[PDB]
Amino acid sequence: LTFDEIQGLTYLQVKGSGIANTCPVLESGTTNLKELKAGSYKLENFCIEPTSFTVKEESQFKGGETEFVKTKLMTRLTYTLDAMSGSFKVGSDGSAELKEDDGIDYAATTVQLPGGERVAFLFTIKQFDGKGTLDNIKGDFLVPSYRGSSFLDPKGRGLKGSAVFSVAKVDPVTGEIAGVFESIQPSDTDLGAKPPKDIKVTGLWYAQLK
Amino acid sequence: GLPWYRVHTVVINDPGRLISVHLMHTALVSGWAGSMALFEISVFDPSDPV
Ligand code: CLA
Ligand code: CLA
Ligand code: CLA
Ligand code: CLA
Ligand SMILES: CC1=C(/C=C/C(C)=C/C=C/C(C)=C/C=C/C=C(C)/C=C/C=C(C)/C=C/C2=C(C)CCCC2(C)C)C(C)(C)CCC1
Repeated sequence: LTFDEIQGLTYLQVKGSGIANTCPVLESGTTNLKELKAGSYKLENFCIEPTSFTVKEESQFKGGETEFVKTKLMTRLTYTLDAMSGSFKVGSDGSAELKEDDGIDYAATTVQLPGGERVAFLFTIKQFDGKGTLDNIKGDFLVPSYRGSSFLDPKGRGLKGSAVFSVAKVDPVTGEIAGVFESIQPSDTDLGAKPPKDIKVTGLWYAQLK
Repeated sequence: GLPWYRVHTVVINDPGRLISVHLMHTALVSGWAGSMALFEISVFDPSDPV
């Protein structure tokens, strides 16, 4: 659905189907790169869908080269970071300077490997600054802490990743911008007891300029 | 009074019971097959086939 097509629904209609775990699908707005004016804009509802979680399996079966492996989600429909905001400049030729400060910027999910091994990991885009021109909007984010410092271990004792945006469709009137998204972040470690694992996440995103 | 080494000679002339012990033998062989398969899975290591 689109944004108004989602907000026309009531909560009794959203509740129980999985429509809430989606970015609103953007209409035909392709290749409008000259239809971009400047300003120190902000975003209204900066939402990001993931669609595939792959894990770098460090175990060898071919040689000294390891790829990324498609896996299964484990918890339930517990993704699509919502309501993110900040300060979002559009420059002269298409230089976006996108700064994230607020909103639900984290979601903790678990994922197997084929072999029967569970790995928990955060999905965090906390405090991201992407300053690029509409193809590789690069920059780094924070992976703050998988669990708090006040966590009890079971017997009562006791970083930065890569993220690349893209822009595909542009609404010229209202500023609704879609695009594709990739990221690579480390897994959870239990404080050095287990070495981390690289995890790639691919997906789409959506934003509304203001 | 039969000796111990000819106790299965009571089913020379009882063919339904002959089929019964054919079936019991087949069940025991299949039971070994399943148990040895599960034990060999539980011991087996697929970590590096090279
Ligand atoms: C296809 C296999 C087969 C089958 C169906 C039979 C069938 C028979 N044999 Mg026989 N036999 C066989 C192979 C076979 N034999 C072989 C290979 C030998 C040579 C070693 C013999 C030597 C032999 C003698 C000398 C006699 C028979 C007799 C008999 C008859 C009665 C059996 C009885 O009550 O003994 C009951 C015997 C026992 C309860 C002892 C079992 C204890 C064994 C040794 C240990 C357990 C084995 C273990 C489970 C591993 C086996 C599994 C696998 C490797 C085979 C019966 C018709 C008797 C006969 O002619 O009737 C008068 C008799 O006197 N057999
Ligand atoms: C056309 C009919 C027919 C069929 C299909 C069979 C088939 C078989 N006979 Mg049999 N038999 C027949 C007629 C038949 N016989 C006649 C006319 C006589 C004389 C009265 C006998 C007397 C006889 C003796 C004395 C023995 C056999 C045995 C066997 C089995 C040996 C291999 C085995 O155990 O495989 C392994 C079997 C399987 C993996 C199971 C496969 C599924 C089958 C088809 C059964 C499924 C259910 C079935 C509808 C129930 C009826 C069974 C049968 C009457 C069709 C085999 C299934 C031996 C036996 O008892 O084996 C245990 C044995 O010792 N037969
Ligand atoms: C090619 C397939 C094949 C054949 C032909 C046989 C043949 C036989 N099996 Mg058998 N079996 C097989 C495969 C086979 N097995 C497989 C794959 C399994 C699963 C592991 C078994 C499990 C099995 C069990 C559990 C039993 C048999 C028994 C028997 C005997 C029944 C006939 C009898 O009572 O006469 C009389 C038979 C004899 C006098 C046997 C003499 C010949 C054997 C080979 C002696 C050598 C054994 C050796 C000394 C080690 C001793 C074993 C002990 C330490 C456990 C016969 C010799 C039964 C048995 O022992 O008979 C009472 C029995 O209880 N078998
Ligand atoms: C429903 C039927 C069925 C099916 C689909 C299977 C399937 C299987 N069994 Mg199996 N099994 C069955 C029934 C069945 N079984 C029954 C009823 C028994 C009890 C007797 C067993 C006992 C058994 C054991 C003990 C083992 C298997 C194993 C296996 C696996 C490998 C097969 C293999 O390598 O054998 C190869 C088969 C042969 C080489 C066939 C030999 C037959 C000879 C050549 C016949 C010669 C005489 C014949 C009468 C020809 C004369 C006529 C001519 C004119 C044509 C396979 C998944 C193995 C496995 O993977 O471990 C779990 C294994 O070790 N099975
Ligand atoms: C009833 C029923 C059931 C159950 C089943 C079962 C569980 C069975 C059992 C199975 C099993 C678990 C079996 C077992 C088998 C094994 C065997 C049978 C063994 C044999 C062995 C032998 C025979 C050997 C001999 C000798 C020695 C001792 C060593 C060396 C070598 C020689 C040869 C010398 C079910 C679930 C289906 C359901 C329905 C009903």
